[PDB]
Parts: sequence; structure tokens; C-alpha cells
Amino acid sequence: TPFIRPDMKAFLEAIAAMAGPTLAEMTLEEARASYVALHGMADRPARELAVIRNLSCPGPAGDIPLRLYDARESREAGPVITFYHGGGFVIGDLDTHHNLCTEIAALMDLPVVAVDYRLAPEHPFPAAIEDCEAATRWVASSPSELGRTASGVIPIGDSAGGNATIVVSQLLGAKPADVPVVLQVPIFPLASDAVGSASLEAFAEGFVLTKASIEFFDTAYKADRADPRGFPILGDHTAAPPTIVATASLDPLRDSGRDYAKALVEAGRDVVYLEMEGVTHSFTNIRAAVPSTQGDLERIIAAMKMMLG
Amino acid sequence: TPFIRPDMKAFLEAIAAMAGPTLAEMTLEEARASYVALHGMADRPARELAVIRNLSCPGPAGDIPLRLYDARESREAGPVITFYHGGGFVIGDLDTHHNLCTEIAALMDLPVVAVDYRLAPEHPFPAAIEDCEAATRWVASSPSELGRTASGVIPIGDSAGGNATIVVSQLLGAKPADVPVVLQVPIFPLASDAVGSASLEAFAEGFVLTKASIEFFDTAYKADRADPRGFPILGDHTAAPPTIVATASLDPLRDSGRDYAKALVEAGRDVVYLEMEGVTHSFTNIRAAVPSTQGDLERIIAAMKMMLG
Amino acid sequence: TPFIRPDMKAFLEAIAAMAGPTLAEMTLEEARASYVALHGMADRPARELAVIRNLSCPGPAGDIPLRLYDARESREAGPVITFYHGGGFVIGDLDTHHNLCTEIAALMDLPVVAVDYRLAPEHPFPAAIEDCEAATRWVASSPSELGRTASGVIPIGDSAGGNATIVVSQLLGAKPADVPVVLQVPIFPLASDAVGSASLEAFAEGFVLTKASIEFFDTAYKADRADPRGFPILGDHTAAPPTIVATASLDPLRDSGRDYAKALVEAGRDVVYLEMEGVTHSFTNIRAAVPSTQGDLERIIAAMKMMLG
Amino acid sequence: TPFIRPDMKAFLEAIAAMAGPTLAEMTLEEARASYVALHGMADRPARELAVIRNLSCPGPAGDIPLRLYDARESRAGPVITFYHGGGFVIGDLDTHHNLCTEIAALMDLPVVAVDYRLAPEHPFPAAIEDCEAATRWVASSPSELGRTASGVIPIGDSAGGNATIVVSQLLGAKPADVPVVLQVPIFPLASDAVGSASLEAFAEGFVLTKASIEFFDTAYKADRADPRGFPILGDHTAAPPTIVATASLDPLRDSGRDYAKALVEAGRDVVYLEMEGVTHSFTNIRAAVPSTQGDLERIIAAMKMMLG
Ligand SMILES: CCCCCC(=O)Oc1ccc([N+](=O)[O-])cc1
Ligand SMILES: CCCCCC(=O)Oc1ccc([N+](=O)[O-])cc1
Ligand SMILES: CCCCCC(=O)Oc1ccc([N+](=O)[O-])cc1
Ligand SMILES: CCCCCC(=O)Oc1ccc([N+](=O)[O-])cc1
Ligand SMILES: CCCCCC(=O)O
Ligand SMILES: O=[O-]
Repeated sequence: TPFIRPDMKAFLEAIAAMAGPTLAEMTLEEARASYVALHGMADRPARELAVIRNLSCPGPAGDIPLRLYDARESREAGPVITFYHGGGFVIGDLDTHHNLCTEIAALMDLPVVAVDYRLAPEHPFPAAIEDCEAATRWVASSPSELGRTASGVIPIGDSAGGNATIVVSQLLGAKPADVPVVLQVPIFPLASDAVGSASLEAFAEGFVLTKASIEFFDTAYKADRADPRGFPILGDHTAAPPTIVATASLDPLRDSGRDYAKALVEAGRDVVYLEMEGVTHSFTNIRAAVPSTQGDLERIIAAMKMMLG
Repeated sequence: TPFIRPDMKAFLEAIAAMAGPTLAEMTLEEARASYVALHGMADRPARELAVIRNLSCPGPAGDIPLRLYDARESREAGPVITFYHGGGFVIGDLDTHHNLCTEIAALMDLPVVAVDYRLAPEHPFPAAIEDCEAATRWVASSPSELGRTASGVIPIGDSAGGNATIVVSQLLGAKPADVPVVLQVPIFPLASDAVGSASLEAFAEGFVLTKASIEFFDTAYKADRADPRGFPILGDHTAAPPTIVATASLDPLRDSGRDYAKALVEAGRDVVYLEMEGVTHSFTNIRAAVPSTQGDLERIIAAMKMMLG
Repeated sequence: TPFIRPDMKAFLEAIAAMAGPTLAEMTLEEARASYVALHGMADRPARELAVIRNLSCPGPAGDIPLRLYDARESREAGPVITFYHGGGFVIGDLDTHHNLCTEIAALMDLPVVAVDYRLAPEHPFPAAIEDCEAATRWVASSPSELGRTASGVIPIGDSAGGNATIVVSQLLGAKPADVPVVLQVPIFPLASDAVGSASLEAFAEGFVLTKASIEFFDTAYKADRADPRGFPILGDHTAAPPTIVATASLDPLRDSGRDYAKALVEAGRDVVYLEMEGVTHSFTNIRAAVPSTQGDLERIIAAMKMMLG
Repeated sequence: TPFIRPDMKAFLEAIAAMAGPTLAEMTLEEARASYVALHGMADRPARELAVIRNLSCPGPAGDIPLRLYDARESRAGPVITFYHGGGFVIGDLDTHHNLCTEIAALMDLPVVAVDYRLAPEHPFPAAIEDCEAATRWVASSPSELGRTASGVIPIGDSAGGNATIVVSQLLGAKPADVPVVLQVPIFPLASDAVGSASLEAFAEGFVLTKASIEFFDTAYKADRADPRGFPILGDHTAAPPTIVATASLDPLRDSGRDYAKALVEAGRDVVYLEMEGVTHSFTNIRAAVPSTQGDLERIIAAMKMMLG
């Protein structure tokens, strides 16, 4: 019934034919390893960049590892992209989204700093948020170790990282970092609770991200349902920064992103809503297996350039 | 209490000091002349263009006058902008929005065809819509008299013209023209009935467009409240073309534009929602008297180039 | 490059930006409406006055509508100002010059009666003169409906109204009313035929009043070039009342006003000649858009008090 | 048949009955003495003023005597610079003294009258040289003047109205420290009267006669092509605001009409006042012809408006 691109359908069929186990059935290490293998299989290769460099910053439970990506060894002051990877706050790391980060850095000609935030179940909510916030504030202070000056920050992330993107914009909005959030890019984010949404039921199985996985992530992360830092649809939107909400039409979390973009319009904030038609959750990281998703990423990039001026 | 830009506030003060009659207290021709004078004395001068020429196309009541604007005398096939002026379907014409049209043509480097559609009270609803639709289909057919080949059409219009923009998009969506609507740009449109909205009461007086003027236009035009050609929030949004909704934060019609953008997100359509802060209705045509509004127009132009790819 | 005040020049640039059809290209109703809109946008607001009352008096073609302005609800006998608006004898009415009339009334502390005389082309020359003369004689008779006794009358008017001012003074000079003309104030009048004059060619375009408009008015009104009621330079100046001639240095009709003042001096009559420097025709009614023209009107007022005196 | 006020006519007939000699039939000093006697019997008495003070200023042929008139010992504003009538041959600071006190009292501005050199002893352009130099001196706000000039107002009757215009033109071509903000030529000689209808119509019997005009002309010997002699020939395009006052029974009436017309032709602001039924010299016969006081008060009211 719902529209699906032919290249996207064949990837869904190949996944079904491979017939892997669920996140529940695997051990934590196996589930984390499976995510690495999926993106390593499915995404386009990393871009070659002048700078791919590990860093770290002070955090509230110790140092936070980071990775800086830049097409330029040396550059003028400008906005710095602060990136938070997807993975339910349970899986993913600096390597699962490495190639995507190099693509953003190459296409934007802006530096990208990815954050290796603490994961659940070892570190439940709000550990991930504390680290993403702290690393973003650190970048915003233009520390000597970053090697370039930030005139503003651009939070961006997929899924759980899209959740972190909005929470960070709201936390910096209430208590500003040294420079402002000049643009946020939540990509298929978890913003409102997906429980009860039509997209969750309609796309519960067979569309890369499953209802089973969502429930697995939620049990490990244990976010407070009433806390805007867990579900930022509940935050104060009246001073939200310029926003690009990107969703996928076949995503169980699609309606969550629709809700957030609508809440921004309701509050009179500038927002670009892009719903990629015929593709699933995780489309930013399957750009070789489903080649048309490269074009979806480039639409987000074009919107980001426009929204930066 | 609401934020107003200093150059915007000085314009409102000059209007307040004048202490003129309402549109209903003038004769019909005096209302129309006062709108010529409003834009004439507040807008920037026309751009010089290679082509500005009057023409006409067949319509169901007779010939529809048009004005072609083009920065180039010769150009290859491409999208053609089809422009519908504001004025409540009662006032305005090809001259009240002429300078803005030359500005759109210059900055977009696309041909613009403005429509001199039939006006109420002489021609009630849906006469304006009939002429806007007929002219847009005519342009989309690449007629010889236009001298330009259309690969797509771009409906755009301010206020009542933004209403016509959405209706034309819905009508061509249901019965396609020779080429598709590739993008629509309703600018502070009337999309839903404003009666009862918070913005109507908050900005009923003192913000250029008044509640009394809205009611004066409504009585003359006589749009059917259940008819999606009168109130296109009622229409089918499931296949709406890519859209840029631009509103003003001080507009009694602001919530109508918010509602339409939210409806597009709800239906999963791609939309850029821009709410210009601290300015009023009509900001596209007061670019000399309120210089900051030139920048507002340029943001719409930048959004348009991005959405055209 | 004649001298133009900066605020005057800003106004002429906005008019040039507006562009649009000439008077002859509009319908008659559109032409009249655009004059309403011009003065409505450009003039200072009406003064508050104790008395603003519509009246009428008998005339040779029927009743003549009138408007009385007075800063006082009751006053003793004294001169009454009888005002005739400009507009080429084709456009204008009691409302186009209403704010100026309240200003004259407020600043002079004298009653003002404005005349709604018959207009061309519907009523050719000398219809406007018939009505201005009849209304001035009526006022001079101290009718009960006026509520104020006149010891004298003070004809005053701008442009075509300044033509009427001189003609009325000459007609009452030949055939006295119940009280004399104690002072006349033709403001940028048409006194001699402007065709062939240096100011007509120098200021034919771009100075509010254009040669095309003068020609449009002439074709509608059809004044006889040998008729002193059409061109009162032709009349007998030997008993002209005390006079204030006000002109504008940028007026195509400037030399006509110069001619009339010279003719009064030649006949040994008392005259104040004031030529406002750096402003155009219509300066009495653009006092908000060109704020320095308020001072020009105040000089005329001071000259009037002096001459009364 | 020309209109003449009753009080003005009584004065002309009493002059007619006296049947005095012409200027040519008198000696030069008899001529000057009779002018003193005319204004002495005919003008209203001097006003009481806080300040009536003789001064002097440098001039191109030696010091120019002056008289300052001020209702106030202490007052910055325009300063009136007055040049007396008398054909450039007769008159002095005393013949017009009472008029000067009246102008100072009614304007509440200071008046500086100029004792310029007279013909035939000093022919044209001596009078103009002194009037110009004194006005420039006043315009510099010298310490000895005792008040500060924000501008100057040249004024004068007849020959002094001629000097009023010439001074305004010379200062217009070469500015003094402050501008001429207003000039008041009173029945001026601006254009050559010979040929004018007014000169013939009023050649005899109206205080100023054709014979007197010729007598003054032969003594002063103004160059007829020189704008400093006949300022109708000057450049009017930047004339200051102007009040031209004339008299309807004046042989020089038409010259004042010509000048006011030339100002209007040039687009300059001008009040033209033509006093009805009185003659030349009405500013100085305000006791013998009491209605001429009202004529002067109209000039005063116009000056206040034009300043204003
Ligand atoms: C095995 C492929 C799916 C990996 C999970 C993923 O692609 O990132 C997510 C982050 C957060 C949530 N969530 O908040 O339910 C869901 C998905
Ligand atoms: C003097 C300002 C009136 C015109 C403002 C304008 O730009 O046009 C419209 C305004 C209101 C509506 N409407 O009530 O739908 C439509 C068009
Ligand atoms: C569009 C503004 C200019 C026309 C109106 C105007 O300027 O008032 C006039 C009245 C009379 C005459 N005339 O008798 O030539 C000219 C002008
Ligand atoms: C004996 C009475 C006449 C005295 C002279 C007079 O009335 O003052 C004049 C000043 C100048 C000129 N002039 O310049 O021809 C004429 C007259
Ligand atoms: C929903 C209306 C269908 C088409 C009506 C029209 O052409 O104006
Ligand atoms: O026009 O309120």
C-alpha cells in the first residue's frame, strides 16, 4: 500500500532474506557490533578530508571523546556542526556514523564535531544528554584544542541523535553557551512519545527500524516520560532556533517528527519540514545500498545552506 | 507588548497620525486609489528588466490581462512564476504590485507572469479564482505569445493572492495543466477562516491590515465558508506541491498561515515555514518606507531557489 | 538643476517610483479617487474644531453644497473666509481640502466656508465660477443658516481655486456683494495662460503637477482664452482688493502667478508676493509627507494676519 | 482728479499759499536749512528712547558719522541701517531724527543712521560708498556698537531708498559678516524717473517736484548706466526679502512700481504697499498730515511680518 522506492524495497527484501535476530535476542556487544556492520555494509565510503582527528573535552562524569572532521586544516571563524549519532542511546559510536560525518563536512565546508556520549543500559537517561550538552558547550567556547573558532553551533543528529539535537537546543536556549545555536537539524528524531501513533503501528515491522527495537532502546535508556530532556516535544518552543526537521515517510517515528515541526509552526518559529518519500528510518547511513538516499541527504544539505544564509 | 522593528513602528505611527477613513467609509474607487498610494509611496522603485510587456489570455468571462516580467529577452525552457496580487479580491491590480514583480523577476532570474484577475464586488467569488486558474493553465501550456517555454509553474501571491496561490495549486493538482506546479509560495495568505483566531483579535487594529478591512473584503467577495476554493485549508493536502509559507508575526491573518503550514506537515508534505519577526501584513510592498522588509523578501527568494533545486 | 528641498525631493522620488497611469488614461472616477488618495496620504490630519457643518446655498444651477469650519461655536461679526479647492476644475471636492480648511480655520481664528462647486467635464466653464461667485455672495449676505455675521469676505483657493479666487474678487469688484472683499489669497493660481511660459516647459514633468495634467484639465473645462473669467490676468486690476499671491518655485504655473502679482503692482494695488523656494505645486496639501511645507502655509497665514491686519 | 486725502490736501494748499522758492532759486545752505524747517514743522516729535548715541566708523574717505537709536540699553538680533532722503544733496542725521526714533520705538530693534557724504561737494558714488561701508561695519557687530547684529535691515526714504537697494545688491555680491535679512526702500529712486507717467502727472504741487528731482540729479551726477546709481539695472536674482512702500501722488511712484515688479519677475518675496492719497515724504510729515502716521505703522507691521 504505502509508496516505497524500488531501491529501498530491494534493500528491505535483502534484510528480510538475511533474517537476523532481534536486539532482544542478541547480547549488548553483538547488537552494537551488528549496527557497525549494517552501516559498514550499507553506507557510501568516507570522504577524504584534510582533518579527521580525535579530541576530548571535560564532562560531568569524566572526559567525553570527540571526533573533529574538517575539509580544511585552517579556516576562518564560522559555525561549527555538533553531531550526535543515532542508536537508541544504546548502540552506535564515532565509527557507526563516521562516513556520514565526513560527507556532512565535505558538502557543508564546515567543521563537524561528533560526540561519543555515554550509552545505556550502562548509563541510563539522562547521561547521553549531559554529555551531548557538555560537548556542545565546549565546542561553542572555541577551545584552543578545537583548532578553529566557532561563531555559532549547529546541533544535528539522526534519531536518538535527533532527540539530542532538540534537547541541546532547548538547554542552550534556556542557558546560552558562548555562541548561539544558529540552526538545528534533527533527522528522523524522537521528539514526542511514539506510543499511540499511527506511524508506529503502520511501520512496526519490516522498515529497518522496528517497534521491537524501539521498545528495546526505551527499556535500556529509561527516559522520564514527563521530562522535556527525554521527550522534547514537551519543552518550550517559543525561542526555538531555526530548524530543519527531516523525516522518512516509512518511519515508525515519522509522526513524532511531524508533531515537532507542527509545534514549531504553532509557536511561530522558522522551520523546514522535509519528509523523504519512499524511504525508511536510517536513510542517511544506507547511501550505497539504497543509492537514492544520497539525494535525500543532499536535500538536507541544501536546506542547511539556505537556512545559514 | 509584541515585538515590532523600529522602522516598522515608525511606519505604523505615520499611518496612525494620518487618522484616515476605513475602507468601508470610502467609495470603492477611493479604497482602490488609497491602495495604489500606499504601495506607491512605500515600496522601492521597479527594477529595470529586459522585458516588461502586457498581454492577455482567454478566460471564461472574457480575456484576462497579464503582465510578463523577464530579466532576459531570450531564455531556455524553465519554470515560470505565476503571480496573483493581494488586495482582498477587491483592490489591487497590475500596478500596485508591479515593482515587487520586477524585484521577483530580477532576484529569481525567472520570468514572472502577473494576473489582472476580476475583482469583487463587481465579480464575486469565485471570479478571481477562475481567472488565476485559467491564466496559470495558459502559461503552463507554453503559448506562442508568451515567448517562453514552461517546464513547470510557480504560483505565488500575497494575501488574497496567497489564497489564490493555494487554490490554484489544489485545482491543478486535481486536474493537471500541461506541466506541474513545481513550487507554491503563498505569502501571508488567507487559508483558513480568520474569525475566532487569536491573531485576528491581537492585531485587529494598528497593523496596516485591520479586522475592519478583512470584513470589508469578505462582504464584497462573498466566498462560501464550506467551499475549499474560498478557504483552501478545507482542501485535500495529500498531494500538495513543495511549499513556502511566509507570514508576518504582527498579522491578524498570521494564524491562518500557521494553520496551513501545520496542515501540510500533518499530511507529510515538504514545506518551508518563515514567520518574519516584528513586521506586519503587506511587508513585501513597503520595502522603501520600512527598509528592513527588503531583507524579508530576500529570505523568501533564497528559500525559493533552495526549493527549486 | 533647480533648487529642491530634500524632503520635497524624497516625495518626488516616491511619486516617480509609483509611476502608473496619467489622469487622462484613468476613468474620470479613477482620476478623482487618486487625488483623494494623494492628499489623504500626504497631508497633516484635520484639526479639531468646535464647528464643522455641511450647509448649502441657492445657485444658478441648483443648490451648492458648502462646509463651514470654525474654531469657535459663537463669534462676533468679522471677515469670513470663502475657500475654493484646487483640482483643475475637474477633480477635488470638500474632502480633498478638508484638512487644509481646518488648519486655515484653526490658525486664522476666522470662519471658513468651503465651496463644493460644479466640476468639468460634466459642467464646463464657467460652471465652477458661477458656483464660487454665488456661494461667496451668499456668505457675504450673512444668512441665518450660517450662524455668523460677515463684515467682509476673504476669497482664497489653491490652483484652480486660486483662479476662482481672482475671478470672484473681480466679479464682486464690478458688482458688490453685501460686504466687500477685504483680502484675497490666490495660492499658486492660474491667472494668465501658462502655455508658452518658461516655467511650464521647465517643470513640465516630475514636479507633482505636470503639463499633461494641465492639458487634461484644460480639455475638460474649456475656458475661453479671451474670457477674463477663464484667464483673469485679462480683467481690470485697478480696484483689486489687497492681495497675497503665493507661488512655488518649482511650479509649471509659477510664471502665471508672477504675472498676476506684477499686474497688481503695475496698477498700484497692495500685494504680498511669496514664492516658496524648493517646493512644488500642491504644497498646501502635502504637509505630512513634506513636513517643511507646513512652514510655507504658516508664512501665508502670517501674511494674511498682517494684511487684515 | 487724482485722489488726495483731506489732511494731505490741506497741507499741499498751505504749501501752495506760502509760494516759496525752488531749490535752484536758493543757495545750497538755504536749501538744506529749508529741509530742516520742513521736517521740523511737519513731523511728529521725537520718541523718548533709552539710547540716542553718536558713533563713527571707518570709511574709504575718512570716518563716517552715525547715530544709534535703541529703546533698550541692553538687548542679539537684526540691526536696522537707515539712510536719509534728500536727493543725496540735502538732509542729515537731524532731518530724519524723529523718524529714526519712531522706527526704533515701534520695531524694538536698534537703528543706526548714516551721515553719508553729500553732493555737490561729493558727487556719485560717494553717498553709496559711505552707506555701504557703514552697513558692513554694523554687520560686523563691532564692540563700540554695544549690541550684536544677527543680520542687517537697510531702510531709507527716497535717495535713502535708492541707497537701500544699492547696499542690498553690493552686500549680495560681496557678503558682509551677516546677511541682509530684509530691505525697506521707501519711495525709492530705483529706475530713472524721466519718461515715467508718474513724473509728468505729479511734476508740480506734490511736495517733491520735477524741478527738485532735476536739481538733485545735476548735483549728484549719477551714471545712468551704473546699477549703483540706478539699481533697477542690478541683478535681482538674489534680492533679499523686500518691502517697497510708495505713494500714489509721487512723481517717483512709477520707479518704485518698476522695482517691485522686477523683484516679482525674479521670483523674490516682496510686499508692495502703495499709500493712497498722499505724497512723497509721508514718513516725515506725520504731524502736519496725521494720517501719514498710519501709513508708517503699516510699513512697521509689514516689517514685523517679514522678519517675522
Ligand atoms: C538496527 C537498526 C536500527 C538502529 C537504531 C537507529 O537507527 O537509531 C535510533 C535511535 C533512537 C530510536 N528511538 O528513540 O526509539 C530509534 C532508533
Ligand atoms: C490597506 C490594506 C488592505 C490590503 C492588504 C493586502 O495586502 O491584501 C489582502 C488583505 C486581506 C485579505 N483577506 O482578508 O483575505 C486578502 C488580501
Ligand atoms: C495629481 C496631482 C496634480 C493635479 C491636481 C492639482 O495639482 O491641482 C490643480 C488645480 C488646478 C490646476 N490648473 O488650473 O492648471 C492645476 C492643478
Ligand atoms: C523740498 C521738498 C523735497 C525734498 C527732497 C525729498 O523729498 O527727498 C528726496 C530724496 C531723493 C530724491 N531723489 O533721489 O530724486 C527725491 C526726493
Ligand atoms: C473544486 C472546484 C473544481 C474546479 C472549479 C473551478 O474551475 O473554478
Ligand atoms: O484604511 O483603516
